[PDB]
Amino acid sequence: PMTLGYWNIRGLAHSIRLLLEYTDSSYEEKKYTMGDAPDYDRSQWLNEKFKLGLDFPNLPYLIDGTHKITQSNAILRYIARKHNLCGESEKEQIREDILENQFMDSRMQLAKLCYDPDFEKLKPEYLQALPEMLKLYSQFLGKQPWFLGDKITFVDFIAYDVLERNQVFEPSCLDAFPNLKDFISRFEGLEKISAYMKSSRFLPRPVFTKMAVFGNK
Amino acid sequence: PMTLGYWNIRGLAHSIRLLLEYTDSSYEEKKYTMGDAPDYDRSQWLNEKFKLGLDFPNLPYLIDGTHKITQSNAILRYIARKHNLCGESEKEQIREDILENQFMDSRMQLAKLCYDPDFEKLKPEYLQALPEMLKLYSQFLGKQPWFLGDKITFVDFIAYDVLERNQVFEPSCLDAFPNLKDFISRFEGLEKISAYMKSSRFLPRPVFTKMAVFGNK
Repeated sequence: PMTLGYWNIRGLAHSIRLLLEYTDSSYEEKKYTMGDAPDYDRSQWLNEKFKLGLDFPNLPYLIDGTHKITQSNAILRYIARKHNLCGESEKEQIREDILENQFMDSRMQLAKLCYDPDFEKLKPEYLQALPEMLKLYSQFLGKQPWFLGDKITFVDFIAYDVLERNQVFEPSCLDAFPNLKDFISRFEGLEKISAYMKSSRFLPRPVFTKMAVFGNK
Repeated sequence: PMTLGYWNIRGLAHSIRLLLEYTDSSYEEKKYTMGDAPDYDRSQWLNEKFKLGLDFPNLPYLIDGTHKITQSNAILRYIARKHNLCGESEKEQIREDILENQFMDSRMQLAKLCYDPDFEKLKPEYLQALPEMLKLYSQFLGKQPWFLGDKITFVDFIAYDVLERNQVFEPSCLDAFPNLKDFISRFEGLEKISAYMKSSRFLPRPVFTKMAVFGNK
């Protein structure tokens, strides 16, 4: 089985866990915990960061035999490649490349107003930019069931993670774009996705923990 | 010819300009200027941001006929794909994916201590992390002429941009890793790269301009 390492938190490993579940990949999780109290002891990770054989140690990581991969996007692409979950035509590849990078940008904007102390100040402004962000994704998705067209590919797992995270942030924003809301619902309704979400394995630690004021769980 | 749009600054378009030059691609540049004084008027871009037909308007952008691409990594991959500048085996693809994402992370750390007001405070700390960052890249490159092996691919253009930018930041750091220094020199010595760097087209606006204290040019 493969070993997926990440913090005992949702964060960047969410889309990966979902893809592993979807592809029925055999895997085990190495979870690292952070210091509960104000002294966020990250020593559980720091103690073995340079002892895993990773070229560029980081979380999350994926160990698959001789293959040891870091960088969330590289991990998703690695698994996707093994299961026909990639764009095929030049048009689809251009699209997945733009989307992969665009979603990371959106994720970072939210991550910013999460691991921040004065969240109260910036929230109302992020909410002002959110409609534009969502509108562009809605425009793009259009009438397609998935981001690249009629078939599910790795970018849909990233898309689901960031769109769903905003749904929890402020659900009325997704309501304005039923296109996106239905996408979220269509993804969650996938046979293996539902199974996992009902299983006791699903819930690790919702949102960005106490370390990040947004979703201190 | 293709149209490359970006600010009249080095920034994210550097690796792209270099790749276009390397591949002898016919192209023209649409440059946007920012407000010189403390009122950084970005209106030249803002005025046509939503009138270019870009799905996710942003800078830089590349218009190639019916193809309009945003996100720097997607742009590089687009051009590279047309010129055999991609990893071929599964091993090379895994490597380019990790590197592409790793270099972006390194770039962001530097960009951070650039568009910052109190640069004076953080510089000495960034310098403390720099050796670890460089060491990992040196370890990886090893004895290969290029990051993926014996042939040049798109990740080398990204690699050059971030490693060279650090060379200018604090050159003695690169001195500690002759592996990286020679790479920088081998890249600059490429026939079409040298030509461009001697030409009057090279110098746009070095570093992150007055907007970013690091390289106010």
